[PDB]
Amino acid sequence: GGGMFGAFVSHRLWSDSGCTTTCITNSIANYVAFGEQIGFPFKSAQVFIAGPRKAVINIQEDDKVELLKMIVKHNLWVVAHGTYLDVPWSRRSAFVTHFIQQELLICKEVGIKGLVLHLGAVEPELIVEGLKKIKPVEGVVIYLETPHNKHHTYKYSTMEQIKELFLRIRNTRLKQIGLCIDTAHIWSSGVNISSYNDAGQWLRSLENIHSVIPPSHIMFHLNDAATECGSGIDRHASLFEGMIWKSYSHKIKQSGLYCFVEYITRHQCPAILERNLGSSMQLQTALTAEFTTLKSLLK
Amino acid sequence: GGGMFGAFVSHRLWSDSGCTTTCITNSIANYVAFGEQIGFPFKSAQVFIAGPRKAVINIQEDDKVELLKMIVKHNLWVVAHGTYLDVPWSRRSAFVTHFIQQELLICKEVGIKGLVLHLGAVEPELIVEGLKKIKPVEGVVIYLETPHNKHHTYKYSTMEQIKELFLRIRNTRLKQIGLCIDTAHIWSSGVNISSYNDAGQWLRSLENIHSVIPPSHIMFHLNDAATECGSGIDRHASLFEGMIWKSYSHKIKQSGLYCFVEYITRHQCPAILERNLGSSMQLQTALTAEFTTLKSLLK
DNA sequence: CCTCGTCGGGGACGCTG
DNA sequence: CAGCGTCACCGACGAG
Ligand SMILES: [Zn+2]
Ligand SMILES: [Zn+2]
Ligand SMILES: [Zn+2]
Ligand SMILES: [Zn+2]
Ligand SMILES: [Zn+2]
Ligand SMILES: [Zn+2]
Repeated sequence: GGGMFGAFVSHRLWSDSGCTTTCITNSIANYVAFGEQIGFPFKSAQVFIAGPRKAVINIQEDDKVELLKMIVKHNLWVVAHGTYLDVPWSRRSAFVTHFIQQELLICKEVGIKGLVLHLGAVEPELIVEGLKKIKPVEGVVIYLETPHNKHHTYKYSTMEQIKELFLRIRNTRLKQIGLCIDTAHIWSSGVNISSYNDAGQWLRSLENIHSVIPPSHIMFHLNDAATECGSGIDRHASLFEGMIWKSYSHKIKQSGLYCFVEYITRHQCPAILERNLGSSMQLQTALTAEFTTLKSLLK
Repeated sequence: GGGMFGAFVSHRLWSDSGCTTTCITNSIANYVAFGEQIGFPFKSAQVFIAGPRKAVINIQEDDKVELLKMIVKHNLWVVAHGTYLDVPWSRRSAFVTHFIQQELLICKEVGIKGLVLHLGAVEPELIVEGLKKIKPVEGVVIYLETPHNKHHTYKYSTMEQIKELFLRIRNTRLKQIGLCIDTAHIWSSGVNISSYNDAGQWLRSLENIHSVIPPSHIMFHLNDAATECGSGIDRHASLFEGMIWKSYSHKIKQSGLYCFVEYITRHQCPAILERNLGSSMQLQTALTAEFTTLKSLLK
């Protein structure tokens, strides 16, 4: 197999109005159907199992059982984005760490392959401190997502900072820790990835530290951005419709995105499209454009 | 007689170099002599009897006796500008109100006809509340000077606010309260008085509330301004040398200043020229220019 | 139970009448 | 003392 492409599945916008106990499983079912209809069978997906605005578990025991069968039936590589309250490097991180411990156990329970956590603009020593309090579970790897700020030293969007972080992780013998790369986050953090060569040099530098972070522990969030490079604002957009790759609307194979797609296919990485909008028709309209553009890129 | 013109007499820049014995009286003598020399006998004067940077009485009992004889000898109309600490409507409204009682009693002791107090950017009732705490002394009237601010609500530079303020004063029947109009203060407070008619309508509006504030209790600070209209900055300048009446350097009888002089001559008001320069040579140079300009205006 | 950014109001400051 | 300009800080507010 090559790359494993997919999108973020909102419970609201994908679950059938008449679900009762297995709502998350139903949202996946319609999501899988949508891909087969548009001619792009998905191999990956991202969902919420909690929050994301409150540290509360959303899934139900009925949904757990049927979700595992749904994932195995369609051979899906699924991660769960943690709630926005998941910051192990905080003051009262005793509740938070236990809450993440719960999410990790559920992911193993239902066949989800990881949990995405946001990185703070904090020194790497504090990050591993919070990570040290988390006892891991097998089969589930914590993915650390690239943050987005403006006037903070620690951005974790340059390779020098990513290496230094994961070097401390490897020196601490911390198991099952990965990296999630959000193109919009590193772009709103100062890293210009518009042209093929600029994304090339960045990805080449990522490959140069594979001993610290191997591509087996790397996933991608393929997002365009409706903001400026270095602004520090998270405003996702559909591919080639935001300020990163809008200029490459009719030369898509010269864009920094195609260089990312080449990396994803080369290292068989997961790629998630996190874009949310007001309506189901609006979302499936944008998703049809993006995934048909990927279909042409993989043709 | 007509108007009573004069200037502010610093008891340093006018007293004999290194004065010790009766300095305020000596400063007046040279000030009177300076007028006789330049051909402009002064009828008014303004001095400090305290501060203005510290709540301490500067005059001495020796100076008191000779100053009274000096004032009567030349028939001078003298006021004392209060220190910058004189705010009866403040937190320390117990100490300040007693300090003013001291200054007020000294003015009667030496023949000074009033004390100038600055108005705050405060509601008018706090002002009369503070003024009600002051037991008056006869023959001495408290003159309230117009302030200078940009963003505060209360400017006391438009006639609508002056009227309600002094209306509040008359309704409380507290005696011996006057008004001091600083052309530079009301100008840096938003009131353009550059042209003859603009000063005309403002002074005309002052005459319209003569039942509330009679011209017998009105004095003037004739200052140009080295700032912009409405800036909120107190920067005095010589007449026709600042940003108010510089445009009327060779058409002085078409300026708003001449309209003020007409008012002063009409109601026999005192007019004080407050100039802060560097040396005695700098000050007496600027004063000769202004007072000779007034000499031509009164010809 | 988290953080980003922005925006807009509050107080601190070393001036100057 | 009470003005101003300047500006950082705290506290709301939508984000994701
Ligand atoms: Zn995220
Ligand atoms: Zn993301
Ligand atoms: Zn994002
Ligand atoms: Zn004054
Ligand atoms: Zn004045
Ligand atoms: Zn002034």
